[PDB]
Amino acid sequence: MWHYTSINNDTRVALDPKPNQIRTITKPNTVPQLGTDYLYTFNSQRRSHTLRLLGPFQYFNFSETDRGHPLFRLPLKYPSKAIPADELIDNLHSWMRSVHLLHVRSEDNTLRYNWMLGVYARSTNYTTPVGQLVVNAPAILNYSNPQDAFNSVFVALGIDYIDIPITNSNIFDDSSTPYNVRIWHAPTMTEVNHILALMRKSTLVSTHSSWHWNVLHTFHYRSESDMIDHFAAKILEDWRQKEKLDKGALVEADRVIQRLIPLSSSTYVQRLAAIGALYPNEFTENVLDLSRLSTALLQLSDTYYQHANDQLRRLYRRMYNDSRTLYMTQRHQELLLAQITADPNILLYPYTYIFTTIPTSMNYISNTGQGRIKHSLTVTGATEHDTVADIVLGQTGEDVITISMVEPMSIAVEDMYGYVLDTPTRDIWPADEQIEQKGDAVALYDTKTSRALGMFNNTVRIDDLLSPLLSLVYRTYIKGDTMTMTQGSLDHLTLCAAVDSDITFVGNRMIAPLPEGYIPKPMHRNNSTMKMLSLYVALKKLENFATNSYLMAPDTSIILLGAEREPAVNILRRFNRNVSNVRIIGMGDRAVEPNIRVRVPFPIDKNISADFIICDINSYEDQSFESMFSETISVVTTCASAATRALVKINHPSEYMINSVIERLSQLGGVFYHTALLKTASQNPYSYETYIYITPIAAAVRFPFYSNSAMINRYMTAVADDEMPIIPSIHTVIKGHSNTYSPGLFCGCVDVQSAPLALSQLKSYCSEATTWRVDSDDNLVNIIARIDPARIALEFRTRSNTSAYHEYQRYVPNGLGFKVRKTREFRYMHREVTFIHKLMMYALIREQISLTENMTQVVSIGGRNLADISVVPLNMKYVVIDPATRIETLTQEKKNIEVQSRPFQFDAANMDLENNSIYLFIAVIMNEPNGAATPARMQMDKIRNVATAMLTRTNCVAYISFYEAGIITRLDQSTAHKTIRVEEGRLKVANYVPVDTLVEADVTLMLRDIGITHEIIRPSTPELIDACSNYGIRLGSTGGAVLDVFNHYSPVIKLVR
Amino acid sequence: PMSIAVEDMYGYVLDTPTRDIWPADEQIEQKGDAVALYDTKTSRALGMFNNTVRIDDLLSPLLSLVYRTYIKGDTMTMTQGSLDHLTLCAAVDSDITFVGNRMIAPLPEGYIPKPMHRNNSTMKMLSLYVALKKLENFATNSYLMAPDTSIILLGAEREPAVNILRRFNRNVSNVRIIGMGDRAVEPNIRVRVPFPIDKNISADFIICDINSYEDQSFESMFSETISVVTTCASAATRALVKINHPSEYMINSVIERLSQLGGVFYHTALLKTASQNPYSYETYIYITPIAAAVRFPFYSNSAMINRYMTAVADDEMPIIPSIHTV
Amino acid sequence: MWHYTSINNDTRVALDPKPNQIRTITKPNTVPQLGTDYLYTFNSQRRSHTLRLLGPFQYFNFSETDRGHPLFRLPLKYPSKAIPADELIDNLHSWMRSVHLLHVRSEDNTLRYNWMLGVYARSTNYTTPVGQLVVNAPAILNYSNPQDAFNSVFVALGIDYID
Amino acid sequence: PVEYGIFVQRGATYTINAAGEFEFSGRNEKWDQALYLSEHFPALFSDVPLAGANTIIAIMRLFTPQGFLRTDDLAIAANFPRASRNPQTYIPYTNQRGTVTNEFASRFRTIVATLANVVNERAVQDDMQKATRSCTKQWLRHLETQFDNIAVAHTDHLSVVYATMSNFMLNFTNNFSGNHATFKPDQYVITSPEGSYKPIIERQGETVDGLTIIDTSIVWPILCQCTYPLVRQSIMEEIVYPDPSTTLSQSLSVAQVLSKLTLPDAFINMILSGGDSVVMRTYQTEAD
Amino acid sequence: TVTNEFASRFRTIVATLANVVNERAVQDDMQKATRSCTKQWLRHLETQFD
Amino acid sequence: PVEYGIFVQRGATYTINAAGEFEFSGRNEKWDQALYLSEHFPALFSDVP
Ligand SMILES: C[S@@+](CC[C@H](N)C(=O)[O-])C[C@H]1O[C@@H](n2cnc3c(N)ncnc32)[C@H](O)[C@@H]1O
Repeated sequence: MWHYTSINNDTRVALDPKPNQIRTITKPNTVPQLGTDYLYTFNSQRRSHTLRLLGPFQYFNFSETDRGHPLFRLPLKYPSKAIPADELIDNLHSWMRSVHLLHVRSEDNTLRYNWMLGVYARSTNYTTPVGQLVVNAPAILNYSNPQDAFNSVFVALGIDYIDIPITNSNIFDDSSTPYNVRIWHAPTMTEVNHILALMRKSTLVSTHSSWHWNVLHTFHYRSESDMIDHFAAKILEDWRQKEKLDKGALVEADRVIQRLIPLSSSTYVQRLAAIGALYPNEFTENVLDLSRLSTALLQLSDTYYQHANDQLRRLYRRMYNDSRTLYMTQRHQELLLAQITADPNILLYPYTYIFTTIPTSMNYISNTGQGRIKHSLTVTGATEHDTVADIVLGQTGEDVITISMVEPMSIAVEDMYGYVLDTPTRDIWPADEQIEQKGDAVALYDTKTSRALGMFNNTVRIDDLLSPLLSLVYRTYIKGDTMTMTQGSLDHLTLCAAVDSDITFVGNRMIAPLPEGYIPKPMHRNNSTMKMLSLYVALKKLENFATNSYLMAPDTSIILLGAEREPAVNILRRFNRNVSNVRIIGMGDRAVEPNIRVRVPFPIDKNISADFIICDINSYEDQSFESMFSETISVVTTCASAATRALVKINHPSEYMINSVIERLSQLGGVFYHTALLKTASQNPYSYETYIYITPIAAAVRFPFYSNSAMINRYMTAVADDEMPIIPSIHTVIKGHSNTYSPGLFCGCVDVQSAPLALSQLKSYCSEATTWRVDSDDNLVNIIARIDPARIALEFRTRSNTSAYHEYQRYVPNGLGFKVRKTREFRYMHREVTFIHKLMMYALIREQISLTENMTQVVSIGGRNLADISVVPLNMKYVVIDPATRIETLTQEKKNIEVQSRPFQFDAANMDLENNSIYLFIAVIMNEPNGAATPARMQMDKIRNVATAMLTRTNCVAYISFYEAGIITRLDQSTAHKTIRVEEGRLKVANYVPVDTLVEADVTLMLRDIGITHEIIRPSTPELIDACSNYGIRLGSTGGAVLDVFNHYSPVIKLVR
Repeated sequence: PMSIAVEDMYGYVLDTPTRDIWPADEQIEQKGDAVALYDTKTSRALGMFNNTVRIDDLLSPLLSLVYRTYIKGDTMTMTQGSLDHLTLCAAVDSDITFVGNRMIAPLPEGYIPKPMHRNNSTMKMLSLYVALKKLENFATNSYLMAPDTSIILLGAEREPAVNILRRFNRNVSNVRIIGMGDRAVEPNIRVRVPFPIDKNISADFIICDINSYEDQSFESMFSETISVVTTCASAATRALVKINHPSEYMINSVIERLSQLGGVFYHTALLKTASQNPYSYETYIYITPIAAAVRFPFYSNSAMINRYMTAVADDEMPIIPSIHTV
Repeated sequence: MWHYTSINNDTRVALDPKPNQIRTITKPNTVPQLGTDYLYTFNSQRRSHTLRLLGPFQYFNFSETDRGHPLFRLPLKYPSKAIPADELIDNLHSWMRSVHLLHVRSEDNTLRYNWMLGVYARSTNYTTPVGQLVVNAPAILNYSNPQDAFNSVFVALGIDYID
Repeated sequence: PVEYGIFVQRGATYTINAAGEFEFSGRNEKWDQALYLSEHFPALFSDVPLAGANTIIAIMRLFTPQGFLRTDDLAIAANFPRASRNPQTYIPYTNQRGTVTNEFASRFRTIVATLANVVNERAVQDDMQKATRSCTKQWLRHLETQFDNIAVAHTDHLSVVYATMSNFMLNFTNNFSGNHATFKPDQYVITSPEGSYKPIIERQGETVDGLTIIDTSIVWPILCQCTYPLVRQSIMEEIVYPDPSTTLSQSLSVAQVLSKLTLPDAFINMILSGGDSVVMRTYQTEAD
Repeated sequence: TVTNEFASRFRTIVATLANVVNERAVQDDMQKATRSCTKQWLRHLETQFD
Repeated sequence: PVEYGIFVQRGATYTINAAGEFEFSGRNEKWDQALYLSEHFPALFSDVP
């Protein structure tokens, strides 16, 4: 694999036809075809038509009579649409028929036409001395030995050389030629040594290391810029060739060193050649913007010289001084010795300098194509920044990047219609309990809910999340892209909600095509509209479970109370336009017709009635607690007396409020109603305003009352705020290893040279940080970074400031990205519900870990790749016992970490519990290390053994998470099975096997028979506000729906001694 | 260039382990063969063939023909999730809508989509995805991702694979398709091996395809590939990690490592995709825990391994096809 | 919940691009798109064509040479049917390519182009004293601190204000 | 007006960056000759295609030269003075002995094809009578044939005179590479450390007995009232080949006069070349 | 400017006015010569304004 | 103009405190020779960078 292997051959001599072929090489009979005769592309954005001919024709100088042909006039038939094949094909057939090369057919088997000379002869209408030489003796063009082909012309003309102009490979660019080739008399190597030595005295001239037909030729440039672009394209060719030559693959390329030698040139060329011969670039299959190439490579010289060790630097300087030298790797020269041994007559550029050493330097990344980089920065590296200067990110325009308040949802259409109920648990409601909860209600009401929870409630508004999804449903409709969905299906309801017009159906499966003359206006939804739709879906899905069509039953009716319910009634009415006799009434104050406008309490004479009632009445706000209590009571009373099935919103869901509600329904009906506290997925994610489903059933409702229900806990654990909520700041300066920063972001731009340092400093605070350049022209790199508390809780365990800065140096300048288009980041990014749950759990644990005294260390079993670390204070030692945490002992030693990469043993005898240590057991009991589910009895064995080991030690606190069984019966009833879903009775977290669930009473039973003190605890709303504000994460909508049930039903056990 | 059926390109061929135990002397005897085969490189002839008949050049005329029939409107019928659909997703750089489950949405009248841009390792990653859906269950006709499930594709330049995969699964709800690896443009995360210690990637599936750093100690490639398989297995129930240097010692130390991490043995098998380069010895290893204990966990003299082992230092420079005339 | 909470910021200073961006903010290469580059609606009943440009272009005083462009002649191709996207898109692409703001590119990371002043300068064919001030010294449009951006123009022109 | 609008809005002039791409002014502004020495070029002569103003681009593409870039071979053989490292000159037209039709006359005829359609467009837009149109059209055909007549005397007989004149000893600077879009003459100066430099080339306002003022109207007599030896219709006047000795002897006379001219000043400047001096404190750093 | 904005606007004014007078002429069956004359007088004013 | 704006922002004039340090006005004002006999100096000749 070490030696280079290649089948070198002159492709240009190969391209030249035998003389008899010349009459037919124009193919007068057959029509030219793409992918063979030619290829043409319309670069749609640049509005340019590039036509490259193929085969022998690919090198061709057009006669001015050739340019008078229509085929070249074709681009001017446009802008802009691509030339239809049929016009192009036949016009090309016409001009190809037009060309009649002079030649002499011959029966000898060794002759080949001198394609270049004959084409150049014809191109000048044969008035050049080489042209008339072709005319009087066309047989001269024929040749066997490739070199003598031009020799016979030189001797016949008595001239020292010939200058051939070169056409653009694109044949639609009638523009000035960059340069022109000059074939030289040569033929002995010595004549070449002379021609080059003399060539040093000229101006803008360059040669390849080896020449086609074994005849020396030198390019001569009209201007230094044309030279720069040529040298660039060829440096790139030599790199792309070397990249596979080093991989040992066979290479059929024409010459071993495709790089040009600057026989005479400007400084920029000498430097381009010097940096070009060093092969700095890493192999890259990504498409390059070939147009900006020179600039790119010059920037690369500008970087290579800027950061190379002094000996490499001096080597590039030597290279830059002996520009007429051809520097080359030893393997290259070995290949040359091979081809000289094979063909002794061959000419090669003589003035080479072999590299005894291939230089030791990092390969540079280079993707000149579109795409912002999203670096996943590592906490530690080779470089040690003893003290770094502050980096000031120059402020960004919104033209280059915007920052919205909240990330819009990206979700499936079915997901938005996804309710998640909570059934009542307690069997009775003793009179003292009512007082004890009444005080909590009067207090929570008179002293309002947290400003942070309320701000989040009113910041991530659901309409803004849903809108891009609902808007996309609309745009596919009006352009006719949609045409198939079942009637009554949720996608149909979504179409009714995305367009303000009737939806006819030519058949049950096919949508009626949009009438040709018009485009319907987008549907107008208020923020509470989609929630009302999801409550309707919840009602049809609670009336019966298996239903596919959410259409109203015939001869049935429904009412929608509450302000501004008009869009809901419109989408509902038009959704049910097909079903016969479907009344859909509307009600509420501020309600335009069709909706009745009425105020709460409803007028005493009025007697509303339906099969269904989606009450959604808002609180009047400015009132006594006695007032909101009596008002909501009468609202539920009226909502229940009229409908067999109901779904009334509760603005202030105190345990006392809801239990007094069930007490009221029992007071009215005798037999208890079957209530459940629903929470729609289309409802605002942070809203605590849960709904209560209500329906009488023939069976008596055992356990009618709620207590400690998750829907209620969303409202109860919310309390008066201690301080004003954190507002996502966007700081620009990057201090090195400085702890102080607000939650938020790190937007800015900085010069590409100081860019690696920027990421080398940025790593201290940010788990990842996207970076890009507007263009190859731009000297700056735009940079965005979220500030994650976990990484800050990792990098700040010690004063050490290691970083992968040396690797980041390779990305400069082209390895950092490019994106002319705007990017829109968000002050609040989306994340999955389970990750947020782990954040609330880590906050619930971390804010207790601070209050405790004496315990030196945190042993977090199951803390994969230090996920648990945000819990741990910077002074504390941290130990992980996960047989999946990869070990770098340098990082263990660096951040005061210790990691035992063995499975933790749950047996009581071998357990190594210790005094004054905090044992974290977060979601580890549920799974074996390989990922197989642990049976519930085995989990009981795990908690039993851990409490048993904990009985015999001081200052030990354990936090063992467990999924409760009671969630299953919840999730089986609810539709929002996204991410968290029941399967075979086992709860399934995303990216996990379903895991069997423990019973809580059994857990407290084993924990009380063990006799150890214990506290069931679950993260609360303040924890949610803490995590979502601190990380910059925003709640998902379906995630917001599922999150309360998911959180209350995975309690953490807190053992303590 | 290859001339082949579209289904043929998605065609993995595994090799299950045979030996029931791994005695300590055998590890030394294979360790010498590994250190020797690594420090003294593989044959220049096998490597030249490995790098001459590149798979992209073979596949291209087939993949290009799939494209040309599309833009002229000649194609219009294929089932969703079918391998021909994946091939269309791989032959065209645009979204593929379906007016029905059987009928392709007609190309919009005003435009022709640009040809899809594949790097040489793209099609191999696609075939490994097909291998994963076909190893998760055998009879499947649609290779679409299951709803509310995710997958990650480690390794440099995995972008075209993630694009074709994402657009292939545009219809299925909630289908995350993450990307990773050094030199990786967005959507793909750019990260270097070893993965950062804080980072905690996770999915139902992991098609690892990490390349060797080449300029390193054998101890280095051993520890690095070991940590790569460790991370690749801890995150996914099902995995398909590439082994650049499949010595019997390497792979058996890999199974030894998985037993060292999980207790119970993983059900490994050495897969080799049909869309992989024909001469490459870089076989993949499928990895999945099972409730049953894995009897005969270890490999020896397996064909996938023999492709690498019987390769040795070349005696002479490989024959290069001359074209003589007389 | 009682105290007001807000992230106040000057949206107009935010809208202004860095100077290197100015050559490409006209986007000569890429075709403009609805919902981003612009939004246009045909109020079918009023038979009126409302076209609002977006981004930095949303605040722009057209030169009388700019009004001579076909893109502004588009509503008069009608009444009444809404302008087909393809005519509007490309005409907008033409006029957007037509605008060449004077500026000086700079490697500093803190500069932003004075979008308003440069657009107003161009709009009068640079015969206003602020306009010729932009012509002889385009680098003056560049600024870091938002306030001094207009100050440097006031001091340079010796004038008490600008309309 | 619309074509000109888009045009002049692109910029009246442009420069060439180190990248080599043209960058336009974006700013209407009359050209003045001072600009000729700078990095600027006039925009009409740029030949960068511009959308919506293609007609101006075509008419400007009527201005592209038909000649070629001859190497000043004989002058180099004779070692005549030459400021360029590779002397070259642009001949206005190639010789075309063989063809049935002069390529030069053909191109001029296509030029009058374009120009005639431009004048017909302009006439119909401006409601002109058909007769006056017939008259301009006929005058145009007339020029086309007159050009067809003199085209030989140019391509075949003036071209040689431009080539031998290209070789003369005194024509030392390069004049034109034949590419209008990127041409800029090399600008040597006589720099001095002890003074301001003197450009060899500047707008000094020495019109040289009126020589530097250019009457383009000279094309009219040349096309339409001057016979050439090569075009008899056929007297066959014998061609004159001038004795080299006359132009040679005046060239040489100019040269010797020039050297002998510089001589006395150049001698004293050599004597005093070391005489320029700088004031210099010498601080002492030793006891003695 | 290379061109007075005032003269430019007057020229577009005479563009509109000239097309209005050509419309009026062709509707009223006028001879082409008298049309050439009004059109020429219009161009004449355009340059005088210039 | 820009360099001008910075300079005049420093002040068109200055005094010289007992330390000898210059103290610029921060203010633009037209000079008058009424100032020649006072503490103030034209700032253009401060020769302070
Ligand atoms: C729940 S998972 C990691 C998720 C973790 N909560 C986090 O924040 O990233 C727990 C990990 O601990 C390891 N593990 C599982 N069971 C274990 C056990 N019984 N003893 C020690 N480690 C175990 C597994 O490798 C598993 O990946």
